[PDB]
Amino acid sequence: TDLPRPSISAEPGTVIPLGSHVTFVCRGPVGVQTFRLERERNYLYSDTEDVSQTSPSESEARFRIDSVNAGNAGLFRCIYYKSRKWSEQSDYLELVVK
Amino acid sequence: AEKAGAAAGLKAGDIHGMKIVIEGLKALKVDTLKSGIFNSFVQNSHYTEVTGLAIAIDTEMNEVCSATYIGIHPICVVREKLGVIPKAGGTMVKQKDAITNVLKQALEKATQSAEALSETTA
Ligand SMILES: [Pt+2]
Repeated sequence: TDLPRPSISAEPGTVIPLGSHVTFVCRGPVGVQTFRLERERNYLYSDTEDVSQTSPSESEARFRIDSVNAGNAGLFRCIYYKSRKWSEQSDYLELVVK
Repeated sequence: AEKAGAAAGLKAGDIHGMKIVIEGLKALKVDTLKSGIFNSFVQNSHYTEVTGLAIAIDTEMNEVCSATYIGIHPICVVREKLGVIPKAGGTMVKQKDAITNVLKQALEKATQSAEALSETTA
């Protein structure tokens, strides 16, 4: 039941102009029950229970903001909850607003 | 004479049972929410409705402490005390359940403190 390290990516990019949308993608193994997007301060997070099977071995969740402002910029990382235990956290991603 | 004593004891026990739990709510910083739930509870009394206050506290906190939110809000720090920040390999712990355990501690605090001053007056 060791849970693999998840990963974060940002679509369409790491750098977004003010007012545009961006989407954080958390990917992990199959069967994750909850995904959590976290900022640098651990107490600021979003949980979601919609996970989509991308692959027979992977699953993913999406957190979108419809338009950025300078308060959205910072470090972001994921954790997932599957099979009675929380996972390890992913590496940080920095999204910057222009 | 007995009636008036029971009524005065009920009044004293209500007013005193609420103060300890207002300490409880401002420990959670129900103070900083701009909905105004805190001020509303203090104006309307009815202290043992505190578990009611619980569910709104969750909804609002979820909205204002999300990774999406624009700006920083003082209430978010209280989550660490609630225990909803997870160590790797730990159980999930639901925020609403932690909030209800905080204010159940507050409410049984209040009831057994009010039971003494109900009997004290008479
Ligand atoms: Pt859960």
